Amino acid sequence: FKIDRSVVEEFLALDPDAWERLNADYTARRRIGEACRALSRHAFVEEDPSALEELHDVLALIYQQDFSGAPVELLGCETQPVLRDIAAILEGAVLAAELDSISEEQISAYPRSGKEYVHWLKRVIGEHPAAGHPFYRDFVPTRATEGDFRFYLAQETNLDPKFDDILAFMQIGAAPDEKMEIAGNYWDEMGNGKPAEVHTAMFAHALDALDVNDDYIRRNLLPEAKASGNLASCLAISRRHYYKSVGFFGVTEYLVPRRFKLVVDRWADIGLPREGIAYHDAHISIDAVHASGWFKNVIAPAVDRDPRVGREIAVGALIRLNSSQRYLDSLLMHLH
Amino acid sequence: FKIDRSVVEEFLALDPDAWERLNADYTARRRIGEACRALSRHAFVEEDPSALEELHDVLALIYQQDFSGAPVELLGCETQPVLRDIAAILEGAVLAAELDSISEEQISAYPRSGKEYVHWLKRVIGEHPAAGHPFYRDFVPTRATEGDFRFYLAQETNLDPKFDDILAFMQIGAAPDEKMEIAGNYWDEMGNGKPAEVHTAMFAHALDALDVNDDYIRRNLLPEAKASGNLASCLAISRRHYYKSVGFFGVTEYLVPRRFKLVVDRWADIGLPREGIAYHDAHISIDAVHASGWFKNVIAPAVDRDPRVGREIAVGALIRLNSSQRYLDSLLMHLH
Ligand SMILES: [Fe+3]
Ligand SMILES: [Fe+3]
Ligand SMILES: [Fe+3]
Ligand SMILES: [Fe+3]
Repeated sequence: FKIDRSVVEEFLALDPDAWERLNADYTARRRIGEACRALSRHAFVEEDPSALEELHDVLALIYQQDFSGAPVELLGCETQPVLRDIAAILEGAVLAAELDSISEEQISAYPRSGKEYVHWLKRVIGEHPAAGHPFYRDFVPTRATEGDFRFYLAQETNLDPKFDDILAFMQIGAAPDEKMEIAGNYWDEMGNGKPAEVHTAMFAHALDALDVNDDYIRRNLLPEAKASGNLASCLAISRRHYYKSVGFFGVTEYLVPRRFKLVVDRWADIGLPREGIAYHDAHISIDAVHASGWFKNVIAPAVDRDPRVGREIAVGALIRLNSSQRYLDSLLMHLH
Repeated sequence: FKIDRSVVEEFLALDPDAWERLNADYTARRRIGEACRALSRHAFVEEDPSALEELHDVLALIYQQDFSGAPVELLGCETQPVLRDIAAILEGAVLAAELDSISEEQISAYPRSGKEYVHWLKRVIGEHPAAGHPFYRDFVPTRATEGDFRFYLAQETNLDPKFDDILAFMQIGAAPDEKMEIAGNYWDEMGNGKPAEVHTAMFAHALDALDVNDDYIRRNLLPEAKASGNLASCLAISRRHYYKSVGFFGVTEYLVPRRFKLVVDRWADIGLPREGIAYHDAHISIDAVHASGWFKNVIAPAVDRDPRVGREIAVGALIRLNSSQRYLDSLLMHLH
């Protein structure tokens, strides 16, 4: 038995009683799981490109269930026993591959107090090539066209359109000072109560301005863009990945202002309609404040409360930097 | 093989490799699951009281993992394949028992438009005895002492201390108008950014004023109080339970002001320190506004977008009313 996206699409078409029958059959469930381990070996041991993309298509389908409002026809379907087993196996493989690129020395050299840890992490981030990647630093200001921006935006639907729920997942069970800061960030994502300022709505207008429609996305989303979006989902939805998540989305806010300023300046230079980039324009100043509060009010208190979590936050940071590097190199490659 | 709380506590003590070994063994996992079906039969077919309380002790332990910040020693432990199978089986049994008390006529008679649906639901709520239960209506104003309030508050640690995360889970994937209202409710739960006004912090002070400490809670929490708290967890954490959740927490906000006004007035009459009930005092006016916005901005738009969800919201409402009735009758019974 083999597992792929269409197989999981078929599961998701089952009726509630068919789901109850599948859930009761630990023989069909063992087979599903062994099929997942086989797909994982192909993707990461053999590094078969089509298997890796199939694995991320499967994860993306599952996370779509975790993050999306359920449709009426599905409300009775108990999908957790099977879909969580699939996710745990493929996730476990995605994350072991990320950690194979991370050395013990990178994540153990840190000062064991909050304010000091922040200086260290910013230096560590600044040393990584993704922090000044040529896609933003060289390609965008000198070459990017409408069609380049359209292709680029298609890749970015993996992350920005779900920041609000990533934050809502992350703050579950968080210590009070960390929860307060994440809460305020979430409330900003929701326009501080004003629908016209909701960040995902403003991001949808950028997609509108360039016709980044659902066919274009599905046809053009790169495998590294899928992995990026799946990594963010994976880390946000498990409580045990919280500290990795703190590092991952901490790096995310920190890099936005430099990246978006290069994007908006070129967008104007090539005459594109400026209300199209209200999202990126706004985030230049918003995420300067988000990044500052994230370091000072999430990362520093976590390290001060238990310095052992500094290692988890560093891992999460490096997972974001490495995956962003692979995604940006792949993007720049396709754009040349 | 039998399953109970201590068995699941032992799972949660396993190291990451022991978890990986358990997850790979679909024979041990089939046994765990059959042990869950057996516990479920005892709890709900035989209605053995100790089995029902054991089932809710197991669920409460699992939800504690879902809602609580993970400890450092546990960050590497892949608990989802087993704990989600346990939860799906015991949850499925808890919810079938709730639905056995709900007739098709109760949840199908509703008008298929939003504003009309709200009037109907309020009438349906007002017809249920939990909406004017003698614990609040008769016992509290005439008899409640310090020790009664202490016992009562111990039961209420099942729900109020996690409203913020219940709301954060619920709004995942919600349609925009519904998400905005849930978001604003969450931001109120977080003191609108002011730590002294965070609702769970103010609720902790009420517990402090009466010495509702962790031993007292563990020794005194009633089985119906556990079921109440597990029902709220169950509905909030699955996307497919969203509309039931909307009905369940809609009833919750709606009933708070009448209930809390009876509590605070007696609290003052018996001379208890009034800063102890800052939480309940505040919520008399806050949840009047929360309930109004929940009907107008969550329930009415959901029904107008797809009237089929009116049946789910009604189920969730009746699940809250029925479970509250059983919990309040059990409480009043123990207090006499
Ligand atoms: Fe944003
Ligand atoms: Fe931000
Ligand atoms: Fe509240
Ligand atoms: Fe409220």
